[PDB]
Order: sequence, then C-alpha cells, then structure tokens
Amino acid sequence: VSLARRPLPPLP
Amino acid sequence: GSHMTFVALYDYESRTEEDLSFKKGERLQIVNNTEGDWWLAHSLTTGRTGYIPSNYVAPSD
Repeated sequence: VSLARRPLPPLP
Repeated sequence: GSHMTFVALYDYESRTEEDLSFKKGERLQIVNNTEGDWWLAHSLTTGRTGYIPSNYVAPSD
C-alpha cells in the first residue's frame, strides 16, 4: 500500500 | 531522470523506518513526487533514501 498517501505533518 | 534538487526548510525527525530524518538546508534528490504528498527522496548528504513530507522542502536549483 502507498507510503506517499499520508497526511502532511505540521510545520514546526 | 531529472537532476533537480530540493532543500529542507526545517529540521524533521522521522517517526518510522520508511521516512528520512533531515536537517534544514539538507539537499534532497526526489525520486518521485507524483503519488501523494510524501515524496520519495535521496539525501545528498547521508546517502539514505526514504519518504519526506513535501511541505518541508522547496526547489533549490
């Protein structure tokens, strides 16, 4: 299953 | 393939083996950025590969 299709984390 | 590179805008600590850790200023070769918001990268300072969060980088050259 795709590792690319995850939500982005907050910038710090 | 493309020879473009991206630069990290912030430090990032990986939470999983699949993902790179990197430092602000690190140069990253993207192997692919057409499948989702995490991109498949190669660090031009450590040589490791892994996914990176695309919001943490910008084109450098």
